[PDB]
Amino acid sequence: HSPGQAFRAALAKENPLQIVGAINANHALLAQRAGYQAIYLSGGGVAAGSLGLPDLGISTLDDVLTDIRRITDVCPLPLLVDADIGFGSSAFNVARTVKSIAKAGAAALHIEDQVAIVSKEEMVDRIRAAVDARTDPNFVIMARTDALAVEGLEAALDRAQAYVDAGADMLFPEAITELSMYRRFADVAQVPILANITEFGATPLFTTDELRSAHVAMALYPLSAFRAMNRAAEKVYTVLRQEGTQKNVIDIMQTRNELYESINYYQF
Amino acid sequence: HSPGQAFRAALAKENPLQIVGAINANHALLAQRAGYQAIYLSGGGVAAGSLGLPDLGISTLDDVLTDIRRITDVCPLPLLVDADIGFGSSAFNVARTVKSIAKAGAAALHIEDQVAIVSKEEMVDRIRAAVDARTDPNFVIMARTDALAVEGLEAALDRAQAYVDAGADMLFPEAITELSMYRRFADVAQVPILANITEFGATPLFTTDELRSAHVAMALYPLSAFRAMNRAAEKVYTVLRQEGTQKNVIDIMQTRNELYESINYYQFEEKLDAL
Amino acid sequence: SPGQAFRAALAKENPLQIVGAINANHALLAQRAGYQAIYLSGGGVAAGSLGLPDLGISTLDDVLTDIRRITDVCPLPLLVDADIGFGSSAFNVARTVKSIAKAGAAALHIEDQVAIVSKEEMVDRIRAAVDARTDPNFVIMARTDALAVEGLEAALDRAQAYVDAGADMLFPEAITELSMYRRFADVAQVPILANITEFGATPLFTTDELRSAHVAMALYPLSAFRAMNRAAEKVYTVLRQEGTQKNVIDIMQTRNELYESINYYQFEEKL
Amino acid sequence: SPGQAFRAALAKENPLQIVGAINANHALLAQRAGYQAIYLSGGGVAAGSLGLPDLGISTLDDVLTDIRRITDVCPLPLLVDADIGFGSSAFNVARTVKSIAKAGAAALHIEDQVAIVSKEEMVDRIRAAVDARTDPNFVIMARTDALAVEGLEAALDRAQAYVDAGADMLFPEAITELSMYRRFADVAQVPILANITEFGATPLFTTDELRSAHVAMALYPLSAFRAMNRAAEKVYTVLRQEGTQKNVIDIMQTRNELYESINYYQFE
Ligand SMILES: [Mg+2]
Ligand SMILES: [Mg+2]
Ligand SMILES: [Mg+2]
Ligand SMILES: [Mg+2]
Repeated sequence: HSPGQAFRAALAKENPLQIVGAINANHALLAQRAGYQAIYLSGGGVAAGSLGLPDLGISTLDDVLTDIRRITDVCPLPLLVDADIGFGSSAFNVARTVKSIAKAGAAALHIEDQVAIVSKEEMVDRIRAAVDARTDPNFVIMARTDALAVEGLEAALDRAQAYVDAGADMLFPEAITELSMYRRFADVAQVPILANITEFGATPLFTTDELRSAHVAMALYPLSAFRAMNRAAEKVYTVLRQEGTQKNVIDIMQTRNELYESINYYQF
Repeated sequence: HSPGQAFRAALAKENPLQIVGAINANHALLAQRAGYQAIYLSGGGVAAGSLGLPDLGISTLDDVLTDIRRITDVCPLPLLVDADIGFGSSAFNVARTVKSIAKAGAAALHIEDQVAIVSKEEMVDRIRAAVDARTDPNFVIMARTDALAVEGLEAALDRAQAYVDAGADMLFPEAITELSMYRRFADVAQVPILANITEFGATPLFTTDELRSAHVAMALYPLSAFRAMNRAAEKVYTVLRQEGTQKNVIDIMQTRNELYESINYYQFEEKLDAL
Repeated sequence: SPGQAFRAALAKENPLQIVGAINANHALLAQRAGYQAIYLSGGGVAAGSLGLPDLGISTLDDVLTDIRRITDVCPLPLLVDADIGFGSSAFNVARTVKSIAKAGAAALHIEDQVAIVSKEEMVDRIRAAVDARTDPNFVIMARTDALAVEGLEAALDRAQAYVDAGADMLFPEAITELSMYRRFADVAQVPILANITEFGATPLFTTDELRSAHVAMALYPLSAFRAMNRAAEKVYTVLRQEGTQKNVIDIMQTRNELYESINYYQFEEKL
Repeated sequence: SPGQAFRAALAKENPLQIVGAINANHALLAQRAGYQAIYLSGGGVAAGSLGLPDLGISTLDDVLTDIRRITDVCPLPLLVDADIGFGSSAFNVARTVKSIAKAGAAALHIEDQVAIVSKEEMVDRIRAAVDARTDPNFVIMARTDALAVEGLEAALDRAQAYVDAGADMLFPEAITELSMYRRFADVAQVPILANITEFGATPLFTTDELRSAHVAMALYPLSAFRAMNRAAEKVYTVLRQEGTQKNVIDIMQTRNELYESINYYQFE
């Protein structure tokens, strides 16, 4: 079996492929039961959820690898991972990172040019080191760029093909506000484009149909479920503390039968 | 500063002391913000939450340690930990488990007498191996008994005495259904009594006022937040999968500002501004 | 496929010398010395990585850490001592087998240790490991001590049963005569591993002698480790006694040798 | 507390010999040999535990694992090589410092390497490390290679700034004269550590010599490790060339010596 294959196959059977972030192994199983073909391990989520830390580069590759093992050990859905800038700097750092992640169970990962961003060149080597470190060719190397917002469209598209020439299997344009931009990246890069549809950002809540008219090959929802899980956990804590009992929040609680079924308790 | 001292100080300041489970570091910080004085690491939660596996002894000590460090590295609230039966059928194991758990940052832990449960003489030896291994005396060793699920109250009360004698700092009487049962353990054990007020169990949803009348020292809610977290998560998944958009789910989502405040984001930025 | 590389080493070298590597650095020294397969001793993980006696105190986690460190830098197929599966439940053996393979190992062995469990008990453990296996090339070796315990009659029977159960190779403990390995090889009908550790009961059989015995693998679990400790103790002692390490400089690997062994310049080249 | 134990060891021995222990087993050997403090070499974690060069490839997690393994079984206070803090920001330094203490370390040293950062940058790393520390007895050592990179003046200027910033002790590199060590001790006014590693440009100073130079600590980072690698290689080569280890039996630690060092019989 090859998670890299499963991922590439998912984008093939679903367009745009809906990829939802799963904060932990339990939610990965839920996402599966909901019919999702692929999941995501958000870097911001590992920091905020697993570590209770802001997304300021305090988490480490190890924190990330732990969640990949937990998730991919029980959930077979191909897992797309946020590998940031490689957590290292040199070629062997990017390589060790890419191999670690793949070995942990990932199906794909994405590295970004955000140092402002790095030069086209340096990002080109970063991608080469990533592609070179890859053992399974089906493993997906995604290149995330923020050049559009930094250097402008022209420079953005230039990097696009540059990154693709280096071997990036897919592109991840960040902070896009207009579908047009997606079609352009698709027309130039000519590789599966990913639309990050996260909430409370500068991007509109595009629907799968809208994203399709723009040629988007993947629709990402990084923290969607996490944001809802926090609001509900907070409600439980709040009510329990005020009322001295959780009686009035039982109705918003997943039942046992539900928990057991989501984790195949009975089966064991 | 000791976490064990913090746990004990929490008890003296809140009676009964509400101890809520936090499935991860983020929720621990939420619990702290909600005003709680102590938190809990559920073994069933590590299994089902962190591993997505059933609570059937599949999780290892390492899975637990990882969650203990993550939680206690960012949240100062004393953490009570479910050490199951000691992770290891050997006395050596129990000792290494106790020391490792404390080192990971826990303030307390509870070890149980399950094998059906083991005999008194048996449980008494596990308790002794744990108290022996403990380096910091303030670190709490709570003794949990599941006798009430297959035995009568009297039988359960008997063990309670033997457990305390071995060195058990506190008692965790499982499956109690009558307020008076708590009172009897409190009067026989002579040490703080914890009441597991988890949902969908044989134990009624007793209120803090009810438990207080029964002389209960701690009120435990092991997976409460976790259960509501799962439902809401699923809701988002289902809708997003049916309507190809999360638009109709925005209203039940924690806002960016709320997320940032819970993890002290602005505070980190402040320190940078300072430089 | 690490399992595929392990089987190819078996076919290429007969008997195949499998030396223990206490850590990633020694795995590279072994590789540079020409070895085709290495070993991760469970007794090594306890005494070396944890400083604890080999009495069941280490956990699967301690072992997975060493497997990753070793396989993340050394490509040689690694045979791992998995004891009895770490746990007691078929779920534990399966989770252990998968974990070990995922960590990067090429093979592992499990024993009928509880006195030894019953044949049926072991057979189930083996079946559990074989079914948990994802890569059919990943090797599952069955270690047994039936000979000493229950005698040859029962031992030879367990052997066949283990093989019928799915064991790719056999690791029969307590053998002191080549004629006995020969017998075990004929019965089992799968590669036999001979444990040539020192300070034990088994003679220090040579690769030639083992070959004449139909032995497929020669294992040296702690050999390098034993020597590294005596040398280390020597440095600690002299330095403490004399207030300088001047007189032990001659038994030390130089910095150039260390750099060379880990390919220092090829990395700095990338940088 | 380990920090208390480290300072107690320093108070009772002059200079305090601190030998590196590559793993838990060697920590125990150092202990049986009479040492009162041991060290976890950063280059040792890389070359020994990871089989990689000391070029910034190891992560904080690799170091932490070794600290726990060693300190869980050996009570001798452990001085840890925290490199530059395993991160670029003060947040990384704080997380690194707390994690290392939590793992069981008694003290750590952080350096000004990047070329070296400006005096001001190092002053900030130290301040973050000092602020992150929860137990004042836990030692924060400042390591500097400014002597070789910038010269005497810059080195002494940095030293004083480092002490003013909160560094409990100083680890000045590249000193080749006992007389210069005295100068650093006099200007810095905090315990000075002298690195007596082999095959470098520095002399193999005896403890009596270091004492005359007012040196408070003598460090032997990989001494045992070096000898262990030569012996191990010897076994590997002879066994490969002769087809048996009969001829290297005489350089092997016996089963009883091993059992004795790990207290086998006691557990039994
Ligand atoms: Mg990210
Ligand atoms: Mg439990
Ligand atoms: Mg073994
Ligand atoms: Mg270093």
